[PDB]
Amino acid sequence: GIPVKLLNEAQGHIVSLELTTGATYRGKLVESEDSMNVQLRDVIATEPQGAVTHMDQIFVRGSQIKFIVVPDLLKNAPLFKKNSSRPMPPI
Amino acid sequence: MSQFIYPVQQQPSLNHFTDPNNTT
Amino acid sequence: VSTPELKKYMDKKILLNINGSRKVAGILRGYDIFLNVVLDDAMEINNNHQLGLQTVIRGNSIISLEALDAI
Amino acid sequence: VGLHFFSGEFWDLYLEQISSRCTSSKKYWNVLRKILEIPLHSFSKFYALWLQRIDDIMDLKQLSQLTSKDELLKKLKIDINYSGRKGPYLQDAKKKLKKITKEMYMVVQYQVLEIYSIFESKIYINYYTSPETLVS
Amino acid sequence: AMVPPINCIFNFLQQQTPVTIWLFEQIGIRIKGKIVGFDEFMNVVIDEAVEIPVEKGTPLGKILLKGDNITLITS
Amino acid sequence: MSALYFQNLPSRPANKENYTRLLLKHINPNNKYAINPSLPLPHNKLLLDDQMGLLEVSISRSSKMTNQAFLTFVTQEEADRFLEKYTTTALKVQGRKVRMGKARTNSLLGLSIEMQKYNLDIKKVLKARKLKR
Amino acid sequence: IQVAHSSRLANLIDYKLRVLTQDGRVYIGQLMAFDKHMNLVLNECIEERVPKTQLDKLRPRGTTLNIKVEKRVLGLTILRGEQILSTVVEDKPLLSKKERLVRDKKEKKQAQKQTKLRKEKEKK
Amino acid sequence: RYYCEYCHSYLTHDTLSVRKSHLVGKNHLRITADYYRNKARDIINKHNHKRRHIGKRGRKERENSSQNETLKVTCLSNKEKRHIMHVKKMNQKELAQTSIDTLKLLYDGSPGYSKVFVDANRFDIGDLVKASKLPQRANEKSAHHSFKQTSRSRDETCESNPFPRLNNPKKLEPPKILSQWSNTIPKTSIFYSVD
RNA sequence: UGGUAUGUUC
RNA sequence: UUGGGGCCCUUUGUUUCUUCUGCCUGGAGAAGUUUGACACCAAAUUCAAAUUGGUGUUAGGGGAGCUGGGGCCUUUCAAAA
RNA sequence: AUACUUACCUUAAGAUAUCAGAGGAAAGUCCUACUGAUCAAACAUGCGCUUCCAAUAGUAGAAGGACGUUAAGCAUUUAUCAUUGAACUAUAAUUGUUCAUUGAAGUCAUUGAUGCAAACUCCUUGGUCACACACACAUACGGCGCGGAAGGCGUG
Ligand SMILES: [Zn+2]
Repeated sequence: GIPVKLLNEAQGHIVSLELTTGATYRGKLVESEDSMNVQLRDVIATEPQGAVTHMDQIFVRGSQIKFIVVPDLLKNAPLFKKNSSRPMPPI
Repeated sequence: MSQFIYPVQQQPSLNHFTDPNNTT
Repeated sequence: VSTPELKKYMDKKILLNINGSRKVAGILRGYDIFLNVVLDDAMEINNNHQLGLQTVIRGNSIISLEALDAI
Repeated sequence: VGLHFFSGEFWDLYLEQISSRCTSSKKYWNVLRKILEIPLHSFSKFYALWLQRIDDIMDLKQLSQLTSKDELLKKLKIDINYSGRKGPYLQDAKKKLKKITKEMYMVVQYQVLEIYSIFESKIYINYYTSPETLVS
Repeated sequence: AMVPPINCIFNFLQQQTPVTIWLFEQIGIRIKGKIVGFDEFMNVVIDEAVEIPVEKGTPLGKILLKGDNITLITS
Repeated sequence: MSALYFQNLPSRPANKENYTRLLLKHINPNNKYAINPSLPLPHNKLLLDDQMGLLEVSISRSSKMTNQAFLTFVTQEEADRFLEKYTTTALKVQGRKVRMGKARTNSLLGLSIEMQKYNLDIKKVLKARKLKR
Repeated sequence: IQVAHSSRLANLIDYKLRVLTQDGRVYIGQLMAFDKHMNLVLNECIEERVPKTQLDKLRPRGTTLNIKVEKRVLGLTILRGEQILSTVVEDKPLLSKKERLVRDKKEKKQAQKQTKLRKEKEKK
Repeated sequence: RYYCEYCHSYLTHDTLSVRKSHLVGKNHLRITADYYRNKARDIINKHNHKRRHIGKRGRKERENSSQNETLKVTCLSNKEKRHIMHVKKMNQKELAQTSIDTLKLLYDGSPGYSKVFVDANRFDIGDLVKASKLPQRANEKSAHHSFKQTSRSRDETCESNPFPRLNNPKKLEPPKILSQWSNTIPKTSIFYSVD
């Protein structure tokens, strides 16, 4: 579906995601999956009561995500286009 | 061309007042 | 469905927070498609008491799994 | 450290933080008007930002971003509340503010070119090395 | 060589090595025992089970433990 | 019982309940009715709409008389005291100043207050049937 | 604002929503997309929450309550459907329904022209 | 199936290997770069008007405009505005790629220089620049570029470069001025500087 | 009977 | 066709449908309108041109015909009484 | 562009409104440019339907913002834990108080945070339309100018 594909558009760009525990993480999005598992790199990590640290990589299980904030240019991505026509797929 | 260029200026003709080396 | 992408974290020391409070650090030996993970020489960071020679963690209870090594 | 001759890189940091974070855009004018008077090594760049950022003004009310209302009416004879045909009145206003910027540039260019030509051309080492190093 | 967690639970079965099972918290007990058989869903049956509050706790004999609760299986 | 007459009001509020409440806010801000929306307004037929004398407003949609409206008050004196509140400074609803004066004809509800202080209704309805001619 | 009685979440593309989550937080933004799991994508959504200090002014007893609301700004976020609890509509779209129709017919024309071109180009 | 709206091309049944191979393809990557270059260009240069809601001017307004005068309007020709808007767009582009990097030039001999300014030895982005390089699969481009790479190590001490001034440095470059205002400068400098 | 990808030759 | 009055020109790349000529003592002239044209972006050959790959634009108003729908009136026909 | 070399792939099924009635290939199946009733969609088209659409007779106002200023506003409240030595109060192993030493962690802030409230400045948005400068109304108020926005309902 479109939202999971939008998360695939954001690979290599700084995203910020808040987990269900309350933690916030902002870092490059290295890899993402159809399950929403994400791996952030060079990540600045804010714990729920507010302490900030630096992590080299993190793998979060995507079940725990509340939201993800992607770069703002991606509203112009072509998967949002309503009227669109395909080139008649091959065999 | 570009909107930033190095400045260029004329020499002041070297008497004893405009000599930077003068010590007397 | 699809196995998680942890082929780069194998045989490296790793700290993951079980539930919301516990923090377990061990060497990752294997993983499942539910993100079950089995890591040798675990320890529960608080003094911190070792768990056992071989543990498995149900990935229902894992939130995040940052790696305390090179990758 | 803001009056340093090489402090242009600081003011770039401050202006990019203002232009990303602030929603109002009055703070950018109020910082850049101060930067316009400092005799920095890279003073022209901020004159070019002010000239472009004047050139993109699209109506009369934006000119209250630049300075105050009373200073425009009294010093430069521009009325922001001018109701009428506002096209050529705006072109006249932009010509007047580009002139007042030209005189301020001319002052700062004299300052910067004097400081460079006598003094800062001559200093080569700007950093501490070690207790055993000598200076020419 | 990788050991998947099915293989680790099956090795706990095959050597009868005694496990401590951490249930998830807000219940507040742990199950010590030995793993006799395990499910695809990680339900396990335990022979000579003891439950322990959080080492004086009660014995249970042989139980089927539903896998939705289990957090760690450690040895 | 003397109704004031208002010209130069805005004619775009439309619905009478919305028009009365918005006007009444511009009259006395932080009124009881104006600051609680979705209260019923009193209908007082032959309950003060507002204290300090205001009893009803009465507007019409008739294309002869759009902007004009008529506020009727409790007594003859409050009608003159209301002009006193302006003190030669013009009240403004929205962006337009409201010229105001006592009406050439007293309000019908004002006549009901003074008469109690139905044959009149017979006369008025016969007037209406004559004007239908 | 009045919303059509038979307006499902597929109709409400580009309206401005008011999404409510489990932790008591409201997300306000232009709706871009949705999914089977009901996980949205919101364009300019701004998070709001009631602080624990302001909260006891909501409890049942002045006339009107005034709640200072801690809001953060985030932009082009995707929410997760598991957390969503209910959605309400705040504002209509920018473009009118007629003007939206005009834009859609235009875009269909331009897309058909481009694939006709791409076909005839791959032939030569 | 999988369809890439950037590349406008269908492919067969997507496996993570096939799809991940496509997304790092070269043809795909230039087309995707072009797509977002065009969309950023559009959200800059979209030239579209707000609605103008025109109010009937009062008479008290319309007397005071009768006093002042008509004021002359300057309008360029077609060819003139073609040239001048090319020039203005070029100025905004080169003023956007301008960056101030003087402080890296000034500290070029200092004792801890390699660890802070090389940017490959930093402790925060040192690993990331290493990961960023490429697969570098075509080495023919690497042999075509016949420069030496000349990397700065982290192990430098201040023993190398004892006396920096022994012909090793060049003067600081003069401050750049605006080319449109280049007659603003004072004509002659104060002192007679040879060379 | 295919697709995407890769690099060489002309 | 010429003159007068009012309002508008921020239409800010001075009408924004495109190109070319052009304008404030003015609101104008020529050519064009979808398998086409025009604007712009990116590269590398070692400036420009060249090409390949992309993103857009091709509008607003009025009229004649031709045609879909409603309301009202006339005539004619049939069955409800 | 061709061609060649490899490397990676080459699939969850099923369906297209419902109910009833007549016909065709005793139970059910299938079908009918068949026929009723309901539903849904599109497109026309209407309702005395409902709400909303900004001064110029003036220098305003409405709606929403500010990740804006006054502002260190005004009022409260916060800034580690263990070990050892020394004085010390004391019903007291020395519970309280002060000074130094070793170890352990430690988001920045204290011009902060939190509570309250006000002024000011500025941004976006709108028919800044037409006819009017008018004595109305109890069945309470000709909803009897042209458009636009959004819904409600009805017909084809
Ligand atoms: Zn592609």
